[PDB]
Amino acid sequence: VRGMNTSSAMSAFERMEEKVLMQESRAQALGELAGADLETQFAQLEGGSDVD
Amino acid sequence: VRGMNTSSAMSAFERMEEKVLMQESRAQALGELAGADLETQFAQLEGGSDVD
Repeated sequence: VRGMNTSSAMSAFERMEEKVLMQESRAQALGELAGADLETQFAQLEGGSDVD
Repeated sequence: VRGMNTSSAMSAFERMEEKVLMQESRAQALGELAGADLETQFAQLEGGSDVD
């Protein structure tokens, strides 16, 4: 309850959150870097021209 | 009766009281440290809100 050194629930939460946060943030951040390209924003305008 | 060095009753009482006092006090004291958290006192208010 007080959280001795290897209290299985608390220790597991720590180890999972290390993976969980790093992976998810990497994917969002690298996804925004891959999506940063100006020509891709031009592809949204192109999709507008194409549908019209 | 006068309590010679290893008088079995008196010597046993000493050895038991060493365990008995230490263990029980540890459990009460560590239990008060585990119960010290303010959010647990908020859980009493939460139980009041929940029942009402």
